[PDB]
Amino acid sequence: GPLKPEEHEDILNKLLDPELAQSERTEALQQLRVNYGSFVSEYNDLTKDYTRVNDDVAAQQATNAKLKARNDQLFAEIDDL
Amino acid sequence: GPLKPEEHEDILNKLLDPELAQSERTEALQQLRVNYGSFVSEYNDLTKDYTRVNDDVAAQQATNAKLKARNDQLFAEIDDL
Repeated sequence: GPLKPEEHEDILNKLLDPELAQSERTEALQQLRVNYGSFVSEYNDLTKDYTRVNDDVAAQQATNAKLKARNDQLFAEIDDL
Repeated sequence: GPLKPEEHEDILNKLLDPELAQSERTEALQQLRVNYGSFVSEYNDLTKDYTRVNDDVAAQQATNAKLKARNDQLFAEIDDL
């Protein structure tokens, strides 16, 4: 996945020096470019699963509300019979 | 919040030019460094709440089974009477 913070800092270090070869400047920039995209995507992956799980919670809260209702209904239908 | 992809790209565009003023180069590398930390932190914020919610899922399943069991024992003593 995405670069570790020390790997990213390393690239930023190479880029500090103007004396750096052009094939290596563009190569380091491309690593940053591609890495940024990777990071956005990984954040999307987690967002997607977070969305799924918050929907499970909500749907289960409603399902448990329905069962709590039927349990109070059957608790009242016990004094009668 | 972390830089948008187009703002990040823009910084990479500036840094491609070897003639760029050293004052602006270090300012640009700074923005990248700081932004990288901000992004790790945003991802951490989301990981934290995701963890919390996955524990809410488990606790919702447990409450469900705790209601479905009491729903069984009440339905069963509707046969006794």
